[PDB]
Order: sequence, then C-alpha cells, then structure tokens
Amino acid sequence: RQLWFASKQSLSYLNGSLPGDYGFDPLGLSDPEGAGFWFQPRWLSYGEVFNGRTAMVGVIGCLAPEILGKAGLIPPETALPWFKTGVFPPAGSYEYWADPYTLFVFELGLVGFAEHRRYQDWSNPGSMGKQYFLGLEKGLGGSGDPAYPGGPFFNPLGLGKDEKSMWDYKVKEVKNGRLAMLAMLGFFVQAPVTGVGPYQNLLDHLADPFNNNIFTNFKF
Amino acid sequence: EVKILVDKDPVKTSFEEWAKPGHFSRTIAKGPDTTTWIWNLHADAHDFDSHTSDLEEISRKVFSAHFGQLSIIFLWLSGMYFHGARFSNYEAWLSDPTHIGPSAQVVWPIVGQEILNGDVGGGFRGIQITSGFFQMWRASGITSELQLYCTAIGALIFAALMLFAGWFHYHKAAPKLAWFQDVESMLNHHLAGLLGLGSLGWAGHQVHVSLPINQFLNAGVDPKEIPLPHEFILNRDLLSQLYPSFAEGATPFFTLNWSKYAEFLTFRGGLDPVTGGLWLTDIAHHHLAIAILFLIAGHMYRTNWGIGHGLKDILEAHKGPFTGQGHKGLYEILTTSWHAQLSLNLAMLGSLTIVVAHHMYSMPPYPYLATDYGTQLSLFTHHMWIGGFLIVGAAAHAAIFMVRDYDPTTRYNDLLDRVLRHRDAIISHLNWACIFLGFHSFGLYIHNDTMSALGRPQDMFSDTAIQLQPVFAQWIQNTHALAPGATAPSATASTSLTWGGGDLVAVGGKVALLPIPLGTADFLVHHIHAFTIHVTVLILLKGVLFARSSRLIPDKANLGFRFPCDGPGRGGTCQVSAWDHVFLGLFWMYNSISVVIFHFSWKMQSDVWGSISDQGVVTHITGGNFAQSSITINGWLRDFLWAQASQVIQSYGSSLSAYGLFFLGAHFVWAFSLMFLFSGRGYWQELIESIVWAHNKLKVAPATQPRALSIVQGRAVGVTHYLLGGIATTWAFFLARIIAVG
Amino acid sequence: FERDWLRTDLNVIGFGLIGWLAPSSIPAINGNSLTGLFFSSIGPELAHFPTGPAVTSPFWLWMVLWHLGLFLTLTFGQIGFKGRSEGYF
Amino acid sequence: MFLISWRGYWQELIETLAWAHERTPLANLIRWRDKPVALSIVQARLVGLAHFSVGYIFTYAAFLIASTSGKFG
Amino acid sequence: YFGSPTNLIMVTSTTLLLFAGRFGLAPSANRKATAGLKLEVRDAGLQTGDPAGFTLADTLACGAVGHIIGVGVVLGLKSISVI
Amino acid sequence: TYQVIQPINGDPFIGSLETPITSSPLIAWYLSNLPGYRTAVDPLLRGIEVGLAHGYLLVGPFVITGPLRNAPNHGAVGSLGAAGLIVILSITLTMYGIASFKEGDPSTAPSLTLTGRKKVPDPLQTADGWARFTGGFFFGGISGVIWAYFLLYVLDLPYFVK
Ligand code: CLA
Ligand code: CLA
Ligand code: CLA
Ligand code: CLA
Ligand SMILES: CC1=C(/C=C/C(C)=C/C=C/C(C)=C/C=C/C=C(C)/C=C/C=C(C)/C=C/C2=C(C)CCCC2(C)C)C(C)(C)CCC1
Repeated sequence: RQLWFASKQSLSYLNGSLPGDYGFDPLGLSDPEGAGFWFQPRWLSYGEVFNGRTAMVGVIGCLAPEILGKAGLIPPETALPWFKTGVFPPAGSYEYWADPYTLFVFELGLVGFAEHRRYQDWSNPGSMGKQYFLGLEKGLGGSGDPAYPGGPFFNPLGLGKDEKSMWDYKVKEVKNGRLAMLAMLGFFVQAPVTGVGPYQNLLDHLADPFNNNIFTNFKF
Repeated sequence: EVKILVDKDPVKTSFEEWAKPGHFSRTIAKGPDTTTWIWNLHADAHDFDSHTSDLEEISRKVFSAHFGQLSIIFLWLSGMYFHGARFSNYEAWLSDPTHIGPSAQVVWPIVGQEILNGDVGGGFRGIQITSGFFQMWRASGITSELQLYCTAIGALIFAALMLFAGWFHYHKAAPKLAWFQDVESMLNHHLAGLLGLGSLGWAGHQVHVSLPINQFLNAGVDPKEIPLPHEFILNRDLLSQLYPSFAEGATPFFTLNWSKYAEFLTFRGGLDPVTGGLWLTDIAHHHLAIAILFLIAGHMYRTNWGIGHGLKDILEAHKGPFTGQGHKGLYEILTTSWHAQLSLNLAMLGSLTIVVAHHMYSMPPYPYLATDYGTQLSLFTHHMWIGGFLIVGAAAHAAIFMVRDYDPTTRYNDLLDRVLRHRDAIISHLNWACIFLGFHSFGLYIHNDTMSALGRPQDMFSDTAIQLQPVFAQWIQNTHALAPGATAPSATASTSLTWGGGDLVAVGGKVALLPIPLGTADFLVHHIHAFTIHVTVLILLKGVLFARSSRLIPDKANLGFRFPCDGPGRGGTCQVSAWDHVFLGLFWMYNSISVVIFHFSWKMQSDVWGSISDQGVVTHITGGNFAQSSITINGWLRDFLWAQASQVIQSYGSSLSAYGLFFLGAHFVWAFSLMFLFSGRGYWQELIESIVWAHNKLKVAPATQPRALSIVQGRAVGVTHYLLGGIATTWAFFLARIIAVG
Repeated sequence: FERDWLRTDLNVIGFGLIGWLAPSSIPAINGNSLTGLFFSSIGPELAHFPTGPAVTSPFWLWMVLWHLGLFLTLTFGQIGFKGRSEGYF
Repeated sequence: MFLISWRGYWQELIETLAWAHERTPLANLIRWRDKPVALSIVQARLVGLAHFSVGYIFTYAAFLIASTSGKFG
Repeated sequence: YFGSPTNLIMVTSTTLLLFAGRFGLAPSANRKATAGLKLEVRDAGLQTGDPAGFTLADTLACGAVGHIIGVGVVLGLKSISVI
Repeated sequence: TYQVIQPINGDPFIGSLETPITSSPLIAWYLSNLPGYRTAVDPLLRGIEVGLAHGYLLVGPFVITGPLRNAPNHGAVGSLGAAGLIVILSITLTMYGIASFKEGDPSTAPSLTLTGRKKVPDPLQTADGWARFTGGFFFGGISGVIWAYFLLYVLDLPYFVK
C-alpha cells in the first residue's frame, strides 16, 4: 500500500481497514490508546466522511451562481460570489423573503431536528427506528455503521450490493471529500486576498498567468 | 511517544459528597467531636497530596482547580468591563483625560453613604479608581461604552467555558499521569503557542486597531468621529493616509524590505510628548519581535521527531570538579514533585512581578498614566506586595518538598546532597552578612539622628557633610544616557527619561518623568533594602535547609512540615518547623516591602512629580525635601509620616472619608493581631473552661466541645491580621494623600 | 586535599590570552578595536596620575568589556582542556 | 521580637554560629567558657515585657513633657 | 525581483542547509549530536521513501532555519550597504 | 572523575570540609607564618608583632574620622584615641587570660599535627604564655601608635590621605 509520511505509531493502528488509508497521521490523532470523546478512531473517520460530504455540496454551492450568471441563465442580481450573498454582511447582502436572522432560526430548527436524530444513531445504533416519527422511522433505523446508514431514503438506488463495489465507492467518496475540503479551504483563503469570487479568480489566472498569483497578490 | 492519554468517567458527578463534610480525608470524614474539627476541615481543603498518595489523582485535581481559578478570573474581568460600560465616566474622560478623574463605582443612597460619590469631573459623581483601566482601554483603542459591554459578555462566556472545562476534565476525560509528565511538549506549547501567538495577535491588533485610533486621538479629533476599528480593515485607503506604506501591502514583508514599514514600526525610546507614555509604534514593534523570538524558542525540545533537545540530556551533561555528578537526577525530581515546581514557579513569578513594578513607573506604557500619580503609586505598591507574597510562598513550598517528597534512596541528586552537607557554612555566612548590613545601614541613620540632636550637622552622612555617593549607579545612569549615540545608534532616545538625558516631559501642566538624581540618601535606602532582603532570605533559607533535621532535633522530618514544637526540652523547642520559618519571614517581607514603597512614595513626591507653569519652572509636591530629611529617622517620622498623614486624618465629611475609616480599622486590626501573637492557648482553654460551666448551668452547653485554637493556628491568625492591618493602613494613607494632593 | 587543585597547565593562559587578543583586535568598531580602544584609553588616564579616572570617562566601559571577554576565553579554555581528557564532552 | 519569635529558631541559628567560630582561623585561639544557648522560654517573655514597658513609659514621658513644655498649656 | 541579490541569498541559504541536512552534515531526525558535536545514528521510525532517510520533519526544519540564516544575512548586508 | 572538595584530614565524620579556601598550599603557608600560629617560639615576641601591626593600623580611623578631624591638633588627638583603644584591648586580653588559664595547668593546645605526629603544645594556651603575649601586645601596640604618629605628623611625609 502506498504510504504518505507514515510513522511507526501510525502504522500500528492504520492497517488499510478504512477507505483512503495511506498511513498518514503525523500527529497520532487516531491512536486507540487512551482515546475518547472527540479524539477517538471511530469518531474521526465519521467526522472526515461527514465533513467531506458537506464540502462536496458546498463547493458547488459557491461555484454555481457565479458560473450561471457569467452566462445568460440566471438574473445578474442573483449571481453573486458566495461571500456576497448575506453570509458576510460587511461584503454585502441580498434581500430575501425573510430577514437573515429569521432564516437562521428556521434553519436552526430544521437542521437541529436532522442532526440530533443523526447523533442518536451514533450514541444508540438502532434507537431511531423505534419511536414514532410520522412513519419515517421505518426507514431511519440505520445499519450499525454511523457514516453509512443506507435504507429506503439515504440509499434508495441500492448501489454497492456486493462488497467490492461498496469498498470502491467508499474510497472514491472519501477522496472526493478530501479534494473538496482542500478546494473550500482555498476559497476561504482566496476571498480576503483577492477581493473577487473563485470563478473570477480562475478566469483572471488563465488570461495572464504570470501576473495573477500569490506572488502578485502579496499586496492586498 | 507524545500523545493524548485520557481516562473516561473516572469520578461520578453526584451531590452525595457535598452532604458529607470532610469526605476528602480519612480522619475528618468521621464528623466533629470538638471545634478543632471545623478548622481542620478548612486547613486541609487543598492539601491534595495528603488526601491520596496517587500522583495521577493529585495531578487531575490541580488541573481542574486551575480551570476553576481561571473561571473566577474571567468573572472578575467581566465585572470590571461591565462596570466600565455601565457605571463609569470613561466617555467623558476620553475627551479630557487631564482634568477628569477616572471613576467606575457609584454607591447607593443609603444610611448617608452617598457622600462617597465625589466630584470626579465630567458631570459625574462616583469613587475615583486607581486600577489604570481607563488608560489601558484608551491604548487598546476602545472609544465607546458598547465595546466594553461586548467584552464583559465575552468574558462571561469564557468563564462559563473554563468552569465547564474543569468539570469535563475531572469527571469525563481525566488525563493520565503520562500526559502531565510530557514536559518537553508543555514547554514547547507554552513558549511558541501561548506566548508567541498571543504576542503576535496583540501586535496585529495594535498595528490594525490601536495605532490608527490613537493617532486620531492624539491629533485632537473627537472620539465620536473616529472611524470604527473594522473601517480600518474594510477600506485600506483609510489606513494608507496615516501610513502610506500600507499601500504596499505585504510585499515588503515577503521581499525583505522592512525599512519600508518604518512609519509604524520604530525604535524611538523616550515618551510621546502629547501622551506622556511610550510610543505605540515602539510597542507594536516590540511585540512583533517578541513573537518571533518566542516562536523560535518554542522549537528547542524533542517531542516526537528526532530534532530537538532532551531536558534530561542537558541536565546530565552539566557537572564539574566542584559539583560531582551535577544536575543528574533533577529531571526525576521536577517531573514527580508538584511542590518543587510550585516553589520554582512561585519564586520566578514573584521576582517577575517586582521587575514589572519597577519597569512600569520608569517607562509608562499607557497613555496619560504618568501624570495620573494615584494610579502609578497604587500599581507599584500592588505589584510589589504580590511579588513579595509569591516569593514567600516559594520558600514555603520548597520546605514542603524537603519534608515530604525528598528521598535520597530513589531520587538522589548530587547538588542537593552537597548543599545539605555544608548548610552550617551557608547559614553562618548569611548571618554575618545580615549583621554587617544591619549595622552599616541602620546605624548610619542612628549616627545621623544623634549628630543632628547634638547640634553637629557637619558630622553627619549627608550631601553637605561626609558624603556617600552611589558612584556605580551614577555611572550606569550616565552610560544609559549616552546609549543612543554610541552603543544604540539606531535608537533615537534612551529607554527611560530617568537615566539623565537632561529632558523632562510635561503633560497638562504636570511632570511625567525627569532625570532622577542619586545621592547620599539613596545610598542609605538602597543598603537598607539590601539588609532587609538578606534577612528575609536568611529566615526562609534556614527553614528550607534545616527542615529535615538539625543538631537539636535529629529526626525533625517525622514531626511533619507544620508542627508547633517538640516540647520544652533541650531548653525550649518552639517554632522549629519549616512552617514557623515562613511565619516569621512573612513579617520581614512585610517590613522590606513597606520600606520600599515608602522610599518610592517619598522620592516620587519630592524629586519627580509636581507641576510646571508656562514659564519653565517646576514645583514638586514636597519641594525636594528628600535629600536633606530622609537621612534621619526623625525625618521619616516628621516630614513623611506626620506631614503626609494630614490628608487621611482630615478626610471626614468629604468623598475621601472612607479612607480615614479604613485607616482606623487597619490600626485596630493590627493591634488586634498582637493578642494572638503575644499569648498562648493554655490560658485560653482554661478561660473557656469557666464559660463552659456557665453554659452548662443553664443547659446551653453545645455538643461540639469548644476548644482553644491550636498553637499553629494562633500564629497563622496573628500573622494574617498583622499583615492585613499593616497593608490596609498604607493603602488608605497612600490613596488619600495621592488623591487629595495628586 | 590535592596540592595543586587547579592542575595548572601554563599553556591555557597563553592560549586564552592569544585567543582573546586575536579576534578582539579586529577593527569592527568605527575602524577601531576593543583592545585598541582600551589600550588607547589607558594612557590618558595615566597622564593625570595619581588622580583616578572620572565618572564620565570612557575607560570603565572599555575596561569591563575587554576583561569580560578575557576571563570568558580563559575559563572556557581551561574547561575545554581539562574536560576533553576526562570524557566530559 | 522577643514577644513574637520563640526559642527554637534562635537555638538552631546559634548552633551554626558556634560551628563558624570553631572553624575560623585566628579565632580558634579564643574559646568560650560558657556554652552559648538561646534565652529560655520564660526568660524571653520577661525580656520582651521589659522592653515593651520601657518603650511604653519613655515614649509617653517624652511626648507629655515636650508637648506640655513647648507651649506651657 | 528574480535574480536580485536578496533572492540569490535566500535560495543559496535554503539549498545549502537542505543539502547539509540531507548528506549528514547537520543534525536531523536520524542523526543526533553528542555533547562534543559528533552526530550519532538514531532510529526515528518516521519512514520517508528517501534513500538516505531524509524525513519531512527534516525538510521543514532545514527550510525554516535556512530562511532564518538568509534573512539574517540579507538584513545586515544592506544595513552595511553592501547590497 | 576528579573532585576538589574532600573531608577534613580524610575523616568524613568531623564537622568540617577541605576547600581551596582552607587547604590550598598558599593560604596554609600564609597562616602557618603568622605570629598567631608560631607554636615553637616565645609568645612575647609574637604578641609584640601582633601589637605592632594592630596599633599601627588603628591610627588612621581615629585621626581622620574623629570629632576633631578638622582641627590642627587632629593627629595627636587621634593617636591618643588609638592608644586608649590599645589599652582597653590589653585590659580585655588580661581579663580573658586570668579567666581562662590557671597557673599550674598545662597547655590546652592540640598535641598532634594533621599527619598524626606528636608535637609540643603551644605554650600560648597557658597562664604564663598568655601573660607574656598580652604584655608584648601592649608594648607593641603603644610603639606602633607612636610610630604611625611619628611618620605622619613629625616627618610629614607626602601621604595622599593624612
Ligand atoms: C469581581 C466582580 C464584581 C464585583 C466586585 C462587583 C461589585 C458590585 N456590583 Mg457588579 N457585576 C459583575 C461583577 C462584579 N460586581 C458582573 C460580572 C456583572 C455582569 C452580570 C455585574 C453586574 C452588575 C449590575 C447590573 C450592578 C452591579 C452592582 C454592583 C455593586 C453592588 C452589588 C450589590 O449590592 O450586590 C447586590 C446584592 C446581592 C447580589 C446579594 C448577594 C447574594 C448572596 C449570595 C447572599 C444571598 C442572601 C440574600 C441577599 C438574602 C435574600 C435571599 C432570599 C432567599 C430571602 C458592587 C460594587 C450594582 C451597582 O453598582 O449599583 C450601582 C448594579 O446595579 N453589578
Ligand atoms: C498552544 C497550545 C497551548 C496553549 C495556548 C495553552 C495554554 C494554557 N495552558 Mg496548556 N498545555 C498544552 C498546550 C497549550 N496550553 C499542552 C500540549 C499540554 C500538555 C503537555 C498542556 C498542559 C497544561 C497543564 C498541565 C496546565 C496548562 C495550563 C494552561 C493555561 C496557563 C494559564 C495561563 O497562562 O492563562 C492564559 C489564559 C488564556 C490565554 C485564556 C484563553 C484560554 C485558552 C485559549 C484555552 C486553551 C485551549 C487549549 C489550547 C485547547 C483546547 C482543547 C479543545 C478541544 C477545546 C493556559 C490557558 C494550566 C492551567 O491553568 O490549566 C487550566 C495547567 O495547569 N496546560
Ligand atoms: C499559586 C499559589 C499557591 C498554591 C497553589 C498553594 C497551595 C497550597 N499551599 Mg500555599 N502559599 C502560597 C501560594 C500557594 N499555595 C503563598 C504565596 C504563600 C505565602 C503566604 C503560601 C504559604 C503556605 C503555607 C504556610 C502553607 C501552604 C499550604 C498549602 C497547601 C494547602 C492549602 C490549603 O489547604 O489552604 C486552605 C485555604 C485556607 C485555609 C484559606 C486561608 C485564607 C487566608 C489566610 C485569608 C487571606 C486574606 C484575604 C486575602 C483577605 C480577606 C478579607 C476578609 C475580611 C474576607 C496547598 C498545596 C499549607 C500546607 O500544608 O501545604 C502542604 C501550609 O502550611 N502555603
Ligand atoms: C526595631 C526592632 C527590631 C530590631 C532593632 C531588630 C534587630 C535584629 N533582628 Mg529582629 N525582629 C523584630 C524586631 C527587631 N529586630 C520583630 C518584631 C520580629 C518579629 C517578626 C523580629 C524577628 C527577627 C528574626 C526572625 C530575625 C531577626 C534578626 C535580627 C538581627 C538582624 C541583624 C542586624 O541588623 O544586626 C545589627 C543590629 C542592629 C541593627 C540593632 C541596632 C544596633 C544599633 C547600631 C545601635 C548599637 C549601638 C551600640 C551597640 C550600643 C552599645 C551601648 C552600650 C551601653 C550597650 C538584629 C539583631 C535576624 C538575625 O538574628 O540575624 C542575624 C533574624 O533571623 N529578627
Ligand atoms: C532534490 C530532489 C527533490 C527536491 C527536493 C527539494 C528541493 C525540496 C525542498 C523543499 C523546501 C525548499 C522546503 C522549504 C521549506 C521552507 C520553509 C518551511 C520556510 C519557513 C519560513 C519561516 C517559518 C519563516 C519564519 C520567519 C518569519 C515568518 C519572520 C522572519 C523571521 C523568520 C525567518 C523566523 C525531489 C524530492 C523533488 C525529488 C528528488 C530529488
């Protein structure tokens, strides 16, 4: 197996049993000895997969309005950089049907109902297929693996029937999650340095590459 | 290998042990039979190594106690910011800091106490504060009361966070002993992480929020029209007008053209004439350099990769023909004894606090701090007292380590062994030094007093008589005054105005700082200081060195660290424990610090502080009477104690009336302590025997049998009351004098 | 007690003296040297014998900065010579 | 001093001074004839009380005589 | 800026110190010095893929301290006005 | 390795240590050649030397720091004060000798060297020896005071501080 900056400590517990395993753990965060709460091997893999899943959607969320508005698809005023949509009021904001602080409460309620239910699966595997939830609990029983629930809702197409395809898909998903993680970190770093959006940054670089980079942008 | 090591749910969270007082110790948990129990519960509350012999269990307890202390400190800071935001005249003081006295406490109108709301100016009535918070807030760029409210809310949130962290790390995730003993990682993180990153962040705040707002303030623009701090980050153009170099961005930093940042990163020295404090451009550069120095320092030790040092390796390689094996064995001692680490850290912190006190008056960092005499005197005295107390605690805990954790069979060290093998020579030499210094310092004062009383002023030790000039300190002053020209060419002015550069800084018709002259009187007080410091060192070192055994008591270790005596035998064996030595050394620390603060007060009021007119004439508070009057004890009695106490004794019926009341109360408590210090418990137990009879006659005798205080407890009560009364007397007298006349 | 506790070498003195006098004589101070400055300041003070140097004289700083280095080199040379033969390094 | 500090501290300190005298050249030629010991427990109380009373009497006598003799009432 | 003496100094310092760490002329993760200098062989257990056992920690440390040396030389070559 | 500090005379249970301050050959020779440690010679001559040194050294402080230091008669007055101090010191020496030594008793000085070799104990620790020592001390001290006065204020030599 290909190893990227491994160690004796890393290879003791990183044995290839997890998808996207390259023995990379310089700081020993996944060591099973004396591990609990936030720093345990089973919470960290779930956190990696979950964070990659949100980052994968977030990259498209940031890139879609700016790309569509650079074409003639969506109205210009709805095509904004991700930091000018109201998420960062100093950089500008948009006027929606509801106040942003009222939208925050609605999102808080919905997302809380989702995430507390997600957590009770981790803290109690089969718990959420038992109590009445308007009949949806029939498909919210989990699978015993917190990051891979499956079922009628979360895996409706029923892909990865055999083990060899499920493992390959898990590898691809963790790899794309890592790549989108890096992409969103790049977005966050580029936003203050260069005052424009990621797509404008891309276009301005393949127009005159030697005058649009970090070396030039050590001025803002 | 260095890794996180925790234990899950070690102690269950329940109220059952709250209902059982004394649960932490075997003896106390059984309940009380006499009143002594009630005291024993409070004296052993935090003596964790006496509760259990497990090092891990003790370490977890101290780790959570630190979180509790941090929560209390955050609550205190939140209260200070909230009172600044809600009950203060800060916004009026900002527009006129030279004519308005800071105030952040307002009393209620009850039982006539509303007289304490005095005229501090700015259309405000309150109590004048001497903490210096107003100048620090002005330096930080704080301009409105809203930003203080947000700071109070944040400090409350942080206090809640620390309390939750303490509970979580004692009851849910308790770190193992190996985690605590990872000293290399702790040193690396505290040097690079805490200090380096903290100073870097503060430097960023200063170059982004402090420098521009203070430039606007020092230019004379209204605080309510200064742009908000974030406006100096949003449009960089506002920042490119005060300093055009900001137009270049971070390109000069990465291309190594640092002189392009000379506008806001300077090496000036001296004081800002408009402000009377250190240049903010100097302070930002200081913090930016300190950040780099500490970030590089925090990379010295080896944690998980090959690079770095081993502390044990460094210790074991330092030995010589006079010191045997050297420092070998010290790593084992300092990684298994909490008391030795506490002793070392207490000594270093107490020494650093005194340095802070000395440096803050000579180089006022905050704006309008030098001309606020009440704040300067209060800060100096406060930090001197804190340093002295921490230094005494260092000796106490070194003695505790010697009594309990010392073990030559398993934790031998050559240096400590060799020190214990010639302690007689050390103690006798320090005794001789103390006697010599006491004579040649205090007896000169007696000689001067007798010569003055005999009508022979020409036979005294004075500047107009037999001279004793501090030539070495004068040479150091002259050398530091010439530094900008030869030894610090890049510096524009000397590091302080007191070295002798022949300039004075005046702010609002008041003298900030000027060259401080040294003469015979200073020669006298400095040796007085040295004598008292040496006596305190003698008392504490004799207790530390002779704690385990002496020729009188071969087995003093079996008696413990804190015991009254070993009986009236051998002529009398009172106060032979190491605890008594701390009890005695507290008095001498008090004496030394009192003399130091008296010296500071008189010198500042006589030769530095004062007023300046629009002619060029300086008039000091006491008119330069220190040189000719501070050389006799009668001079201190008359021109300092009698003359300057005239304020606190005529403060009745004014806003300063609370200081005379505290003056009398402190005198009363100081006198009260002498009952405990001069007597013994055998008389008091016999006296209690008669009162118990009177109670039994009326069937009101309590089941908890009344006991006189223990021999050690009476000493503790006496010394605590003595120190409280003494320190409060000076607190009230100093504050009244410097608020009325300053 | 050993007769000669210092274990005198008499090569350490010369080696330390030369190893202080060689680098300190480099003209890196406005064209002058630390030894040069100290030696040139010695004479004018002797010009007004028996009165001692004034408080504001440059003699003291030069005297202290030269002897700190001399003592440092001598002590370090002695330590190195004695500890290389006893397995200290 | 006598009323606050007690005997054992002083005895343990006198032991060191005895050693120092016994080890000092040109002073070994002189020997004490009575062994130096600290003051007794009862002796120290009496000495401290005497100093306290003498200071108490002298301070007030000086103050009273001087205050009544500066102005003569 | 490229080809200027400051850039030349930074690159030469970084390359020299990386070469010194790589070729056993400076302390590294697998090479610790005794009291009298004298690098000794040490098994760090890092694993690097490099034939001479040059680990990522060694590269980072060498780069950082070479940057320190380069800044020290640059600031001081132009303070003297050689640059 | 090589340690410098050793137990006194090789005995680790005698309350002293051997240090360069106490046992170096230079200091040992210097202390052995002082008149206070010359065991095999008449104590009178040793006292003469001791008094000659001490009375001579005592002249300066009395002459220069005394109350009459600024008077033209300062030298004689200071010399008289130094002579009075020498007289008081001789009185103290006589008192100590009378209190410490009986006429018939032998010497209290040690009779062994550091090498364990028997020697004659110092006769200075006897009544007659101490009496001779204090008489020599008085005679030497008065003569030293007189000599210092003669050098300073009878020949008036150009001493920097007078
Ligand atoms: C070290 C921190 C500190 C300190 C010393 C103070 C000190 C003070 N604050 Mg303050 N404060 C702080 C932090 C601090 N605060 C913080 C963090 C906040 C933000 C929440 C505030 C918010 C605040 C406000 C809003 C006010 C004060 C006020 C005051 C002053 C009067 C307080 C008083 O009378 O208590 C009130 C009395 C009590 C709280 C009672 C004590 C409770 C204990 C537990 C005993 C309970 C017995 C009870 C009273 C008996 C009845 C019980 C019932 C069952 C019968 C006083 C100078 C007041 C002031 O200055 O007025 C001009 C005021 O209005 N503070
Ligand atoms: C860069 C990393 C870092 C930082 C910043 C700190 C900072 C601190 N440590 Mg610490 N520590 C570290 C790494 C670090 N440590 C490591 C790696 C170890 C193991 C070797 C330890 C072991 C250790 C012990 C055993 C103790 C401390 C203590 C302290 C506090 C000293 C009191 C003080 O100066 O108040 C400064 C106060 C502030 C700066 C206020 C802000 C508080 C900070 C920001 C919180 C620190 C968060 C922490 C680094 C990570 C949080 C974990 C995360 C899951 C939330 C201080 C908050 C002492 C203490 O008081 O314990 C509570 C103590 O007893 N530390
Ligand atoms: C961070 C510093 C620090 C820490 C962690 C400790 C920790 C400890 N010390 Mg220690 N100490 C310190 C500083 C410190 N000390 C300093 C600075 C001194 C010098 C004064 C001492 C002097 C000292 C002695 C002499 C002794 C200890 C002891 C102890 C141990 C038991 C403590 C206990 O149960 O107290 C319980 C707490 C109390 C009984 C509360 C006392 C309340 C005080 C006296 C009142 C203070 C006045 C107050 C400020 C004004 C209030 C006014 C009023 C009207 C409200 C414990 C390990 C004892 C021990 O046996 O160690 C093993 C012991 O004998 N320490
Ligand atoms: C003002 C009161 C006072 C005075 C003068 C002293 C004096 C002394 N204390 Mg002290 N002490 C006091 C109160 C006082 N104490 C109190 C209240 C406490 C309780 C906390 C203590 C607790 C204490 C401890 C715990 C220790 C001392 C020590 C010392 C000695 C320090 C050495 C020294 O300075 O010798 C010089 C002598 C003096 C300064 C005394 C004044 C002499 C002047 C010059 C006049 C002399 C003229 C001449 C001789 C008169 C002769 C005339 C003839 C007719 C007799 C010294 C004897 C320490 C000690 O013994 O170390 C050696 C020590 O360890 N004391
Ligand atoms: C040969 C070869 C190769 C190459 C290699 C190399 C060449 C590498 C390099 C690498 C590198 C090249 C690295 C670097 C690094 C660097 C760093 C890491 C830096 C850092 C810096 C810093 C940290 C800074 C700091 C500071 C500041 C910020 C301020 C000023 C001062 C100081 C300096 C302190 C390969 C493998 C491809 C392939 C095979 C062959």
